[PDB]
Amino acid sequence: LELRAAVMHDILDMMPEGIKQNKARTILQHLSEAWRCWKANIPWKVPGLPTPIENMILRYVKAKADWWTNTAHYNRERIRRGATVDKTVCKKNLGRL
Amino acid sequence: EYLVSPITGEKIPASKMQEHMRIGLLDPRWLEQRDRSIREKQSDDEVYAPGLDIESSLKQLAERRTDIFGVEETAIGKKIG
Amino acid sequence: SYMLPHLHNGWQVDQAILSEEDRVVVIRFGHDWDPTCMKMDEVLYSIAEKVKNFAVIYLVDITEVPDFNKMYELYDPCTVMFFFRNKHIMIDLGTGNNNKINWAMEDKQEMVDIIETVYRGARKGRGLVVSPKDYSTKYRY
Amino acid sequence: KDDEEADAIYAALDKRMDERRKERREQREKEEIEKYRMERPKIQQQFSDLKRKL
Amino acid sequence: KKKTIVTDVFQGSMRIFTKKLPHPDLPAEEKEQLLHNDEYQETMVESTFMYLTLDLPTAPLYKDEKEQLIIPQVPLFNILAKFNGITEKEYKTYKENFLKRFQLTKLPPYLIFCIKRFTKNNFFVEKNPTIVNFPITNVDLREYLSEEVQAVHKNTTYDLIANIVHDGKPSEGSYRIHVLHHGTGKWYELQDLQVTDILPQMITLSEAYIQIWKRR
RNA sequence: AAGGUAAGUAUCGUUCCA
Repeated sequence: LELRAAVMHDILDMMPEGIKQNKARTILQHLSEAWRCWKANIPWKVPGLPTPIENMILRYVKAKADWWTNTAHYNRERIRRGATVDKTVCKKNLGRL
Repeated sequence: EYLVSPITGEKIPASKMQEHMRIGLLDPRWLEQRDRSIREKQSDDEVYAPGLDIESSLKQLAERRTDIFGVEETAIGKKIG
Repeated sequence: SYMLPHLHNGWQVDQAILSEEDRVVVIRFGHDWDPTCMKMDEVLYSIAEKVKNFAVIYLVDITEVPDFNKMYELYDPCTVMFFFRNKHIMIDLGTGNNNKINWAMEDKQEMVDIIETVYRGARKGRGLVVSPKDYSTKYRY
Repeated sequence: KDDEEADAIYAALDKRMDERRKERREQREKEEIEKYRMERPKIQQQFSDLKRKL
Repeated sequence: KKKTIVTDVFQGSMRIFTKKLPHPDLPAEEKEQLLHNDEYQETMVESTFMYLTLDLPTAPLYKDEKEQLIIPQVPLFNILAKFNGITEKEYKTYKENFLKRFQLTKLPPYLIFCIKRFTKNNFFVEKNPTIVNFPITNVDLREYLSEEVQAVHKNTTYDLIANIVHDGKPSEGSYRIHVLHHGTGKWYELQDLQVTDILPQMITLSEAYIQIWKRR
């Protein structure tokens, strides 16, 4: 939540204050789509996206993917070592793995 | 060039008979689903905030979480330190 | 969190409870910057569209609206209150407190489960509904 | 206005009581987070340059 | 002994112009006044290097739409384009970013190119497996020096001598070495006792980590 | 110390408070 909030905060901050600010949900959907595409290992290349927006979204995806990998491996270590974990935690961890 | 409409039996231009057959058999009950879902979305009320509201809420959240935003770090709930 | 509609003063939340009759008003009292409140203010994001038919979600910052802290016991970091036709729908959890969900959960299906159960028990005309899951533990093992 | 004065007196007394190590503990935590901010930076300034490039 | 047997071989003089406080938290007018203050501008930061560092583009992180999992090949001159006034890298650190532009003012007899493959993320250290297309017997570096210094050097061409290639993850690695036997042109691959006269193409195909040159 | 409140509709008493 903090990383996505920071990315959206920066993008909306440098985005011009006009009526165009109606496009906040569009930016969030773009972020979610890029994250899904990385999760689904599918090529993601928006044609009309500006290169600075694309660069920032790539950096967001890379950072969240690094955290995703580390968290998945740490949770797996917790589970194999015998630590006490939740059922939904096991389900999400199995999906990530 | 004139042709004869297979459905109405009236002289028709030969250039239009293709889309004439496409559209003269337009299924009558299709009109409501064209004119029903659009009314539903016209009367539908939004679920998420307007974009300016997301912007303002993001500013307010940045005001507090200095562990992420700002340059002068402070407590989680504190405005500035 | 930031995506859901927000209420700024005391009148607005009372109106939002009153301005609806055919759904359930799910209000997340707390602080959207809280790690706890942000944990479930994204669950409430992921299901806001799904439960549009029978639920509307408003967010309230108790510091911005310091009018319901004393009456509804707003002192846990995060609180969820369900209202139906201007009537607080009590819900019986596994926890001792049966008026609120004062903890942020993780699964997007269970919250829709609870909201739909509240709606089902509120159409009948009850005041206390019973949750399907039991929260006297965490099922961790 | 005696109630407000009494409350202010007690609050000032309590605030005086925390001055036993306030100046040292706050400085220690200030120096302590700055060692943490090296290995683990902030997200916003991690996106500082791209935000500028926007 | 500012100049010893190893200093006058690999060390080279380097110029750095560094600007500070470009931070986005500053508004437009405040940053305009800051650059107007004449306190925060490019500075004389000439020093010495034992080896030139090479910063690579990040891994693609996405499959190419036509050929999935495409291998990222980048020409060497793109990397070496860092060392000129045209390009400037933001070595952000702590609170304020630092925009530095690099320049070469004394080419050492032998130029060492270290390659920043292994880097720590916010959470875990990874490697940057970006292949580089680099020649071995013809390269020109004259564009990276100021003309008031370019006249001194009549030899800006370097030939590869040794190459370092790493295997796998940082915690499980096995170095391999491509050595050039001078006089001949036999490039030999040594890992622990390996000896194999490779062709000048397997040097390009593999991902380099440390390169040794010779100005001749 | 808990995780053990069924939710309601009535007249009646009291009390602060407007």
